[PDB]
Amino acid sequence: TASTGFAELLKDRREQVKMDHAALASLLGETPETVAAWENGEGGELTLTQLGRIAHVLGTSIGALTPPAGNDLDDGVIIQMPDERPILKGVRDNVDYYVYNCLVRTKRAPSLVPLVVDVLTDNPDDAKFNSGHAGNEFLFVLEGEIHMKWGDKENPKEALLPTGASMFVEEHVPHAFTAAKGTGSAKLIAVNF
Amino acid sequence: TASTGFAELLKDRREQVKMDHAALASLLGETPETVAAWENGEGGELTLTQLGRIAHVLGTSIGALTPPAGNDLDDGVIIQMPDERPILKGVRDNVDYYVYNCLVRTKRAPSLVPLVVDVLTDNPDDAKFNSGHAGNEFLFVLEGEIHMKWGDKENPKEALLPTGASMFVEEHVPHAFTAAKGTGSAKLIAVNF
Amino acid sequence: TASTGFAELLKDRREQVKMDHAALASLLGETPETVAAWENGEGGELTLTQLGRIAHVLGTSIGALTPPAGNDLDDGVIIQMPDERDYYVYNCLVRTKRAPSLVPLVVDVLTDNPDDAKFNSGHAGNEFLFVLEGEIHMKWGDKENPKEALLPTGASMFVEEHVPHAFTAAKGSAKLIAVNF
Amino acid sequence: TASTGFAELLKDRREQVKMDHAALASLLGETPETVAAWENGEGGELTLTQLGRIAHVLGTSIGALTPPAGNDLDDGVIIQMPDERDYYVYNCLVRTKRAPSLVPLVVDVLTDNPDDAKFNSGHAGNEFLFVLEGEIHMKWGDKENPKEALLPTGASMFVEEHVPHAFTAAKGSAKLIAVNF
Ligand SMILES: C[C@H](O)CP(=O)(O)O
Ligand SMILES: C[C@H](O)CP(=O)(O)O
Ligand SMILES: C[C@H](O)CP(=O)(O)O
Ligand SMILES: C[C@H](O)CP(=O)(O)O
Ligand SMILES: [Co+2]
Ligand SMILES: [Co+2]
Ligand SMILES: [Co+2]
Ligand SMILES: [Co+2]
Repeated sequence: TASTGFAELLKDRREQVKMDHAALASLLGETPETVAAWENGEGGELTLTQLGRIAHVLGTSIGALTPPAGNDLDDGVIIQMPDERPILKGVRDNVDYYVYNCLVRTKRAPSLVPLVVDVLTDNPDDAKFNSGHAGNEFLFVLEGEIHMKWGDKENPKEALLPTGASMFVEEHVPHAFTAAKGTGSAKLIAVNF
Repeated sequence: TASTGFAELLKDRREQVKMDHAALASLLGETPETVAAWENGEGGELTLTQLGRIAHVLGTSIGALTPPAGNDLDDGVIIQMPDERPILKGVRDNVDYYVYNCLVRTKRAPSLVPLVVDVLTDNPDDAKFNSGHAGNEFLFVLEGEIHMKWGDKENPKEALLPTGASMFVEEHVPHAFTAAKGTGSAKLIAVNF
Repeated sequence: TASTGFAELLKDRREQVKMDHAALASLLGETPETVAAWENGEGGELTLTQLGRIAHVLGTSIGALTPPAGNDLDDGVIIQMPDERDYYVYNCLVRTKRAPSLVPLVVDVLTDNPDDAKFNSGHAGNEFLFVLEGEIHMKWGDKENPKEALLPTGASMFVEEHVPHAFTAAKGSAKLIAVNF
Repeated sequence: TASTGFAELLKDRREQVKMDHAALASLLGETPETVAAWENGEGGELTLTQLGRIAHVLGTSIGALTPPAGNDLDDGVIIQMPDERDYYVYNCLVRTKRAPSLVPLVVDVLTDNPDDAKFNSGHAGNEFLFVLEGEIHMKWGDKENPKEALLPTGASMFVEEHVPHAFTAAKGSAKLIAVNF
């Protein structure tokens, strides 16, 4: 359907710029038949580079010519059981820092990246910061006690947060977490959106 | 600042429609001085109804004339301790159904409404549905085992979800929750966004 | 109505943040009956300041509690006859609440001395232009060191949002159609 | 470049979903080195189908992994001279990648028999119009039972997105400026 989506979106864009197969084909160094094939779903082999030229000549982006992420929901819902959970190691400028246990996601809300994060180190003094990431993030301390740092890593804002505490971090705001000094480990829920 | 915001936004809108104090004032049955006062932050007493007429004559909405929600963050962050948590009773077409324990919120992301929801009843047979609400919702089973129902309440999709399970519910999708038959009670995290 | 839209949006928002009439009332120096009344369309007299207070305690903006501009279209269309509409003379063309940012005009440039051009501070929204008659001397960017261009009849241009600009006829009047969107 | 924008967006997305090169490679029948190469700008040869597969396993769309149209503006502006541009004759006016939806035209309506009007199926985007010359007979809505209007020179109109329409000169040619945005 990437090719099918491109077929329909290609036709539409060309129509809105008032071009006919021949008009577009010449600007691209192709034959009007080749263009017809694309609008016929035969554009599956076009390369990223060709898509760029096509987008350029059409005065728009590749995104505008490709379909949305799609629907992976069962009647508007999708669930994830506990064992289906994927795991990824979080080595911050290398030392084991977090453990990312991924929760359910969906192509209907791409920016939603929920996670159960195991905070490994318990020494605030060696907290490893972020640069800040695109997107807001809601957090909840699931277990243990967390020691959070944010803002300027050279002189950051801080907070001791026990179980049940919730937080909100605005996009691009640098942040770092560790368990409270000496408590060994902690766990929080992180929902990026 | 609602009045200050309106002052600046009023000036801007009037400018974009090419009107001068007198032009606008006449269309409104006011004096150009009165308009000047509004653009001077003296519009604090205007009623909702007057704001509507003003918006109408300006060919736009009241929202376009009022400032954004505002910033309540401390360097891009806001936290909420466990005891600061507000509680609200959830009586579904009246019988105690849920208990809403509100988590942190922010005017920088108004649609974010996180919550620890106590699912009170444990009899799926008398699950009380929603009509579906505006907005997506991410869920996580915090404790116990949940019995979820969604879609057509007359013949719904269902799922037994143990601790750790996570779910996603698309906007307007009707849904209902109860603890698993006989398990007494359950608890989940609900993040509306 | 501003009062009916506010009534439904206020109710959606309250419910959205799990607040009952009582809870909300406690935050605004009002009784739950008053709150319920607003949700019944009786909030029409609320002041801007009060609305600001209401949006605040609900953690949102006034705009989120007020209805959109509205619909002034006839089955999707709205028309304006030519009769129903010192640097410039703005002859305002058709407008609509279904697209507030659309502000089309036929502008008369009465001046023709480029060095006497007066820049605007730049404005929100993009702007398409078309030289309808005469020649135009366009200036944009920084007024102290601006880019310039001579535009003849038939010429079309686009100036991006917030980019300051100025117009005059070419040295020694001009008419153009400008469309903000 | 499409390959450089894809390189950074692909990397942001992978990191955003907590995936390392190895994890992503395992999902696309590629080695982690190949993945790292794409993030080094070497994905230029990837096919549309492959891109579709990449967006899929990353739970998003191709558009989210590809750069925006780009910037063809001169300090915020772009100009078009009058020379650089059977129902209609479209004389395309200035366009720009900073606002793809903007498609201004000077349209020549060569026909003048309203009952021979041919509706379009409606198109995305709003459209402002201005009768530049002659008289126009406008039709819109359902082609089987459409609304109609006689528009004289100077008249301006707005047709909302997806509303089907048709134009011809008044019974017994016309020229107008149309702006899609
Ligand atoms: C909790 C943290 O926000 C996890 P990160 O976004 O830094 O990977
Ligand atoms: C968990 C449920 O989603 C709580 P509701 O949105 O129905 O109030
Ligand atoms: C007049 C101002 O100086 C510029 P405009 O409002 O035409 O964009
Ligand atoms: C020509 C088509 O029939 C209508 P347009 O593309 O001018 O909107
Ligand atoms: Co983070
Ligand atoms: Co819900
Ligand atoms: Co302007
Ligand atoms: Co059209």
